[PDB]
Amino acid sequence: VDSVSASPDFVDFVPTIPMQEIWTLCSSEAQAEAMRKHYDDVWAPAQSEK
Amino acid sequence: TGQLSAEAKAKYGESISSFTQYSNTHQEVRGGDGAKAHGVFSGKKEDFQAW
Repeated sequence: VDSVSASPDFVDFVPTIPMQEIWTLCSSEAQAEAMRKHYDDVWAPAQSEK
Repeated sequence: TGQLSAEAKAKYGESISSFTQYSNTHQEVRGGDGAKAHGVFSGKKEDFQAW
């Protein structure tokens, strides 16, 4: 417990804003939409299946 | 003149015992610091005071 006070590790999310989509960080709406569209249509289905 | 003796004996015993114990405990603490907060789960006053 003393070590946890000195060196806590990531254990859980803040449930209000846990993570942000990476294409929010994109330079450009065309790229960002392409990433979102591919994420929605292809990658997230595959990973949820995987 | 004839003699006969006959005996039959039977005994039966059955015994059944059952025991069951179940415990549940839930503790939660907010505020202070979490490391001292874990201390109150000892139930020991000095650790409660330390929290």
